[PDB]
Amino acid sequence: GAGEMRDRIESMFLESWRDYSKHGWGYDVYGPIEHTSHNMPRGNQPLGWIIVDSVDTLMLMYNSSTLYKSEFEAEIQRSEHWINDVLDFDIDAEVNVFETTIRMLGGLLSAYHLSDVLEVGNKTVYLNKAIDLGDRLALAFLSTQTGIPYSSINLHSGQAVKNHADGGASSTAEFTTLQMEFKYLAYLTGNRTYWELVERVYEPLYKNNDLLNTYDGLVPIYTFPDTGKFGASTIRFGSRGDSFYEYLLKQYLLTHETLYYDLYRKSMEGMKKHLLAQSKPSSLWYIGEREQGLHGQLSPKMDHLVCFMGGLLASGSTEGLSIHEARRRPFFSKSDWDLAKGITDTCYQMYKQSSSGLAPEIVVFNDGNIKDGWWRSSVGDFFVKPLDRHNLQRPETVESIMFMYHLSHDHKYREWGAEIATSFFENTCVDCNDPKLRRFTSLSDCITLPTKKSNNMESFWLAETLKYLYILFLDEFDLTKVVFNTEAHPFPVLDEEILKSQSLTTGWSL
Ligand SMILES: [Ca+2]
Repeated sequence: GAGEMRDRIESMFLESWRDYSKHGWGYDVYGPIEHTSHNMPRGNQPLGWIIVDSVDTLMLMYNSSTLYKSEFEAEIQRSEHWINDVLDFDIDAEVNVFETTIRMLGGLLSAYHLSDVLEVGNKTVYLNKAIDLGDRLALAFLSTQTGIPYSSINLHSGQAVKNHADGGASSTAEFTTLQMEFKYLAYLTGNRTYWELVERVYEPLYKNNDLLNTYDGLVPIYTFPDTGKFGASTIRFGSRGDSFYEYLLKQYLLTHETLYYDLYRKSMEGMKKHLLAQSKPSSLWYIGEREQGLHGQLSPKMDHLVCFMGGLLASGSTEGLSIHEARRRPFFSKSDWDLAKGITDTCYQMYKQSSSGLAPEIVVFNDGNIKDGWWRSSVGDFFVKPLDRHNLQRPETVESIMFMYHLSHDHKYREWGAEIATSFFENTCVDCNDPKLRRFTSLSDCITLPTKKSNNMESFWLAETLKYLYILFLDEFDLTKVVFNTEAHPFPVLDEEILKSQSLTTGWSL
């Protein structure tokens, strides 16, 4: 039953949360096995990495819990007071602009939103925190002439610093996955600067590289900030590439700016033409990589991160509408929808065909040219390299499953989600037979049985994985009124007329 699954997911969240609160409260990094923790900044000041990333999940569960509503409420209060009284972003330390924007700025914005629409807590606490952090992060856009930011920035001084490696090139997805956050902040503050700075990165990216014509909208993962030109690098929908595509569509869903939908469409058709393929022997659809330009060979290697594509494609085709209604709209893309189901199925198979029921960090699909020390899936559709056997509690597959269920209403997706939730429960638990001490942790190896545990709980286990599994089992969730940032922090769809009155419009074109 949905309500029961709800109780179980809330239970898992609380088991992880109670343990974290008891042993690593206020710390950025936490290891459940040994109950150890530390902060990321050299000076040891906290960034709120886990707390801020988890607040909105607490609010969502508080809103529908029937067994622990009171506990969730108290924890929201605990988190809010800490964010208001302890957390301080005036830190003399360099932080990754992308991660801090999607997790911290995004989490504060979604906490504000949910605090607002759910009337729980004090939304002002989160908004004020978001404005201050947003200002510290925004200084990154002043470093280059192109407007493309360097990878890191000092939260106290505002000094920017290039990527230590890759010849100093920035990761393409890292500066193209900041738009939802800064645009929503612009909307809440009426401050156009946030919007202008974040939209600026696209023109040099598209124009200086002849992106549409030469690359069919597919981006190499590295781009030099000073020139805006791509560096010799792999073209993949995995890490450093993935969210560039995500935010093209999501900006359109959030602000109604059609230019981004058009760009998204171009990239999607390019993806279908150069990266799409099917595995043997189940003919599972998968997106491959091109390490040597579009004219090079196609690699069947696929990061689990690519699995977010199921939900993205479904979202872009339906615009949040249940297919019943979407199928009759002019904007509905039959191709995107069929592929969304296909990719979600493939990603589910990465769990179903896994010895532990959990998909590893990276897999290599069987393209008929898999000819050593690799592990073969149950059906043989993919292999797992010895070095990619870990599982970091990633959400991308349950993410897509959630979208597919709410848009299609096909109960099969809830069955898939339940199986995966069960696999996480049984294969990542520590002190599995004691509800009072049970916790969940990452795996150094999810292929060997019993699985081998790693002493680390990712903030996204709480911010994303458990959140999406939870939403999957909510009977009511209108995907036309919300747009999730890349760390699963929900922002409301913005009113076009209000954006216009605030002079928040597309400041460039192509
Ligand atoms: Ca994401």
